[PDB]
Amino acid sequence: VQFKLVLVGDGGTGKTTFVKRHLTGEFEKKYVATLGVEVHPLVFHTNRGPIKFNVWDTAGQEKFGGLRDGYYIQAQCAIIMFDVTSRVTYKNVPNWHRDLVRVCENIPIVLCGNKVDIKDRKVKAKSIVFHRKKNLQYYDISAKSNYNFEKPFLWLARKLIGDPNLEFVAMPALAPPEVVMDPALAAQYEHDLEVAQTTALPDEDDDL
Amino acid sequence: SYEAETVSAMALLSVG
Amino acid sequence: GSMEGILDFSNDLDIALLDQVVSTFYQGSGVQQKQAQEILTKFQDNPDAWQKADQILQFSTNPQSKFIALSILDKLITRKWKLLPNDHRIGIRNFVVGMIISMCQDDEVFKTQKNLINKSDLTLVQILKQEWPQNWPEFIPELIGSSSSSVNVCENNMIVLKLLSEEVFDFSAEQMTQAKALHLKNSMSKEFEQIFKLCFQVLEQGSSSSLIVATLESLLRYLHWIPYRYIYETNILELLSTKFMTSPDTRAITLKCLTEVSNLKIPQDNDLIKRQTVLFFQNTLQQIATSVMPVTADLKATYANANGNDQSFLQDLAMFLTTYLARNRALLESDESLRELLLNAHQYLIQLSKIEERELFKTTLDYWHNLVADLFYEPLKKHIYEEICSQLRLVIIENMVRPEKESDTIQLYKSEREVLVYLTHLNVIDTEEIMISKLARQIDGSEWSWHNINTLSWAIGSISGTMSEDTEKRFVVTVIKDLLGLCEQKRGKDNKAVVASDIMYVVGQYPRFLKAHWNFLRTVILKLFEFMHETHEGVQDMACDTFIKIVQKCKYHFVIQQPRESEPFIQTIIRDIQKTTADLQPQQVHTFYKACGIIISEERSVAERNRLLSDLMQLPNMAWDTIVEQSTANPTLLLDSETVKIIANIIKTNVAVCTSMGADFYPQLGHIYYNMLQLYRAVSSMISAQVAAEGLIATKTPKVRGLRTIKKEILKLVETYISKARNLDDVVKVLVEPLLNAVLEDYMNNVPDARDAEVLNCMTTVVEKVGHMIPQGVILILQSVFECTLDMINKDFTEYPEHRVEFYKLLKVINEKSFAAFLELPPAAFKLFVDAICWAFKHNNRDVEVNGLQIALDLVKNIERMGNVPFANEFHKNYFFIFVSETFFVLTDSDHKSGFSKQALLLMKLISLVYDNKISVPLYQEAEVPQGTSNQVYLSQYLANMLSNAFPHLTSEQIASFLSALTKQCKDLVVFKGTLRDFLVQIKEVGGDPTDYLFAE
Amino acid sequence: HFEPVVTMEEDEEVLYKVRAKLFRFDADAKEWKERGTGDCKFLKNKKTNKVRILMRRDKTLKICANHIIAPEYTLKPNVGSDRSWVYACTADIAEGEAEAFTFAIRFGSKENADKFKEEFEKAQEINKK
Ligand SMILES: Nc1nc2c(ncn2[C@@H]2O[C@H](COP(=O)(O)OP(=O)(O)NP(=O)(O)O)[C@@H](O)[C@H]2O)c(=O)[nH]1
Ligand SMILES: [Mg+2]
Repeated sequence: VQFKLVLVGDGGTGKTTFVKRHLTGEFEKKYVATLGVEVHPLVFHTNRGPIKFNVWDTAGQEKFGGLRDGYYIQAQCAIIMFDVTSRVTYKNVPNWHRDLVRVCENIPIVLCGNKVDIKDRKVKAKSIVFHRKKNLQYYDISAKSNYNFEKPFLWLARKLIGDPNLEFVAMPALAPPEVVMDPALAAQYEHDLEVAQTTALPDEDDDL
Repeated sequence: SYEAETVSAMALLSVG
Repeated sequence: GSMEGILDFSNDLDIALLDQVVSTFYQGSGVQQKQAQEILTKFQDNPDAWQKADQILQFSTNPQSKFIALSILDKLITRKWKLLPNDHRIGIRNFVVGMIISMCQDDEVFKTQKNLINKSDLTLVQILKQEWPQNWPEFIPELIGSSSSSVNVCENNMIVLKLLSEEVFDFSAEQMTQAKALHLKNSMSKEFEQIFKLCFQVLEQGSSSSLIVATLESLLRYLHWIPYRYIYETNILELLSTKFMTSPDTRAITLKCLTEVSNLKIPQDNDLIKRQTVLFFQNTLQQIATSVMPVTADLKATYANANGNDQSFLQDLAMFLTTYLARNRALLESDESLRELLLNAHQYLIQLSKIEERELFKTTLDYWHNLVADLFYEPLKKHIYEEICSQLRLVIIENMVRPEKESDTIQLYKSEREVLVYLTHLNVIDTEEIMISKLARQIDGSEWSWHNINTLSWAIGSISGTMSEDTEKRFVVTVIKDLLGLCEQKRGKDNKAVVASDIMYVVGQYPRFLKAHWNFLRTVILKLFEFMHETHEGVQDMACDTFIKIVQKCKYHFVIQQPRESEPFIQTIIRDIQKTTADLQPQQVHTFYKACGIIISEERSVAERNRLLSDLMQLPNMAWDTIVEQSTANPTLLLDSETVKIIANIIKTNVAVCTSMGADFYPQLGHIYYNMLQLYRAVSSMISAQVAAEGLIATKTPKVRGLRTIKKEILKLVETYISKARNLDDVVKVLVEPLLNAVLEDYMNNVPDARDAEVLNCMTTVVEKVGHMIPQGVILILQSVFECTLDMINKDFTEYPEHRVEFYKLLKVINEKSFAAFLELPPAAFKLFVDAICWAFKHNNRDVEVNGLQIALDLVKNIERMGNVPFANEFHKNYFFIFVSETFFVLTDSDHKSGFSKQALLLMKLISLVYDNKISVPLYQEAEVPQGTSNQVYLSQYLANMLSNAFPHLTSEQIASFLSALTKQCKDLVVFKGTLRDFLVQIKEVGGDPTDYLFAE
Repeated sequence: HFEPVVTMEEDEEVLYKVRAKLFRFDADAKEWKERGTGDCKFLKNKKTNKVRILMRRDKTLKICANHIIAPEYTLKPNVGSDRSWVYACTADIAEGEAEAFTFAIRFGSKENADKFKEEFEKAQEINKK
């Protein structure tokens, strides 16, 4: 029970950061451009059992495009990403949609406007209407603040399983094992702890 | 006008 | 590994090896998949890989492999087609056509390889864009002929024509030159009569729904551009609005077609066309009621069930109804035989508006706004829609969203409020009755919930200002009474909290009532003060927010002495401020003081305002005097985190009051100013000492961050005052010199990680407001921040992001208000200034790129303003071509498309300088060109050489024609930009037509 | 008679609950990386009386921490925060196999952080028996 998800959009819009957040919980601040595609399994636990997405995180930069629409073959769902602080990334949404639906003629598609955490928003909510005639779901999202970060997968899960009432549920929490630290590794661990203590935590002004 | 019963009931608003 | 063998072109391509690489990528996983991916990318990017597509397409048995082969051919056709020998062009055309034919003739392949056929069709279209009609005049006639010999070929031809239409009319603006797009649009228009004949014949006669669907898909594309006569002078509207609405297979696309029909350009003085427009709407609504669902159907439930394609259908129905009715509902409003149709259509929209789907609701809500605005202004219309509007009142009241971080929700609330305000004007009695009735069902418990009482409170608050003051009076009282009794009757702080909040929200929305009922307003405020001691989560935040909100609207009633009171209420607030705020967090205390500053600034007697100000600041001023006595007698005390936090909150209180009082804050600023800057210096020393003793990591520690907060809040306080000051003589004579002496050296002589970008922001405001009066002060600013900040930000595009942004804001305002300061720079420093501007060009960060381009433009204007003097002449000699070439670089490198418009404006200004002979000296060297050569000739020569070396695949003729057009058009920005866009297309391919640049004639 | 119409935490006691952000230290990159934000709970097993940390991510509810509050562990301050704790963990099973990590956990306030340390040491005493 797995579904191929292809994720497309202009370079720098946050596609890889969004997927990483879902994979590990981390927020990567650096922009390392994706080269061609990166494929990652992503599992969600629902009241209908687990759902597995095979996420094809593609490159948005043209010089790193790789196989381009060749990545879309046999996709069963998709996310189109743009950046609400960059008008040009919304202007290019119709181009990504065109190339996508020529290969994937009838799949559920979510349109995501990312980076809504940034104060100086440039693509205003009222300007965002492209999804209407194309039957795309739309969400404001932020991979940084996690605003609506789960909604795209929740909506896609409901469409792919065919159950409008599907919900994410708490994965079972097994009993953790008992500790027996090795006295040999005690010197190595106090070393790594000293480095970690003296490396400042990031974003110390966040509410958490 | 005054509407003194509104005021009275307003003065007694309580959160608990 | 073994997979890399397909990358060895000296050998024959092993097709079975290709297919293993492809399968491993598409069906494999993990490391195998990743490795195959990089091999495939290298294979596809080999500039000779296209020579092997012929083989792959004939001999592979993997559709993904053939798809990749077609992607390879696509790259060749779109970028290097015209470089090929004519034999390869004919050869490629022939085996694309042949492959399409053979796939259509095999019914098995035709049904199971849709993706591959679609890719082949698109590849064919790429060839048509190159070759048709000039080198393929028979394509359309032969397409039509071949359509009759096979349903498969006919259906596939509909796909080819659909893609062709898309590529020519929908996606040509970005991808072709203006001339080539027009050429292709004219060519399709010339032969569309034949195309439509085939399309209409298929729709009228055919029975294959897959063929029908494809034909309707192409028709949707045609409706974007074809003349309306093809739609209205044929029977096609009847077919669309009857036949094709009955079958679900064709219903979705047909509805989309009819939506676009509702947008055709059409004469509005022709009665027969009007009847046709009415008729297809009548037909469509009839088919929906009989074949899909009646107008009473529960579309909310249907949409929620999400069966089949129901959600997309209801979305498309909403788009159709709203599109048609926004344009044509007047057609239905006079004829009494059309009244049922008009109201049934709107009743469907009512039902659609109950669906739980935020984006669909916004679509219907936009339409409702269009309707109710028209009923508000248009004579004799509102009575028609009385029952629709009554239902709509309930719909909007029940789906009201939160008014006050979610900006999607903020916009939706404003839209809902606007529609509900119109609806209240249209029938104020009905609106009131619905709201009071809804309230009753909160008290009787039948619809009571946290969400439901909040929703209703937002709705009631949203219509303030629509009722008469007397009706509002009775209405407000009724609501407050019912809401108070509702709170009294609920148990527990949780329920009582929700209701007390809603009560205060409603009250804050009706300042007109508050302004006329002082005893009420007074009781309101005093209750909020009581709530500022309530520790239940959120009560204190709600109390403070309501307080300042009421003050902003009713401030005048706090500053006058009210009848039966012995003093202006602002005095009473101040006297008890310590008790009132004792349980509030610092952030909430500051909001309270800010609210007091709003009131105080309405006191226009200076002596009374200053006295209120000094009384308001009594507590922070006493804490301040204390600490200035202590932290001076023992500078170590400032290492006490508790004293640091006390200090920061004192400054933050001054910021809060200064924010609301602005110019009037000056007396309080004067009370603290000199000791504040002394504190700035003392904290600055402590930060430096800590960095010295502990290293850069000190800047991350809570101690140092607390110290830097003091510095930032001091800077914010000065910036806030100066940005609002009205007496600029005092700013210059009293504030600036101590400020610069306190902040500039400290910034310059701190290590980069200890410099506060807020210094730059503060200096930007100083220059903005009084820069014209402190020419030596501006020079001192540049000397202290320019080079050391530039060195922080000129090694990459990411480090020190705030300094980067504030740096160019400062340069921009200095260039605007005190350009003389750049004239004083020594030549080497002025060169760094130019380098810094161009460095800004190359940022993708919009908050840097835009200022950089504006600095460049402002600078060119500043130089031009100087006339024919040596500094201007030397500027052009040194930097004109640097600016031209750097602007061209970012224009053409495909990584700065966000700045195109300002890049174009800058380039046009630069070029126009030369062709207006506004540069007085030669731009060339004595030797490199004969004496007397105009700068015009040399510029054209310089640019031809620059573009020849940067884009070696362009012909000399392309470059010369581009520059001739660009030069002619340097007084016409829109056309100039069109020519630049044409150039950006041509550099992406080989063999662009140089006559394209004559498009503007 | 009318016939009418037709997490593995249940066996545990919640000693403590606080909102927090959890980080793991990536030594090779020498940077901290967020692992999740949500409610951190101290759960006391009714059968064994042993206390673990269990922390789930908001919305997705995926487990980002699941390990015994071993009495050997020691909470240490982080140089950049007065509201966080750093400590070594030798067996966390949030993502599968019992892996070791150096965690940091941050709270909304120094007050919540100090209380976490209070409860953390109480729980260590529970597990000593
Ligand atoms: N403020 C903010 N930054 C974000 C957000 N999402 C991603 N970013 C940042 O935007 C930059 C680009 O991130 P990235 O994930 O690499 O974008 P991408 O779409 O994968 N680029 P590419 O297509 O070239 O691979 C990063 O610095 C990232 O931290 C966000 O939601 N808010
Ligand atoms: Mg990426």
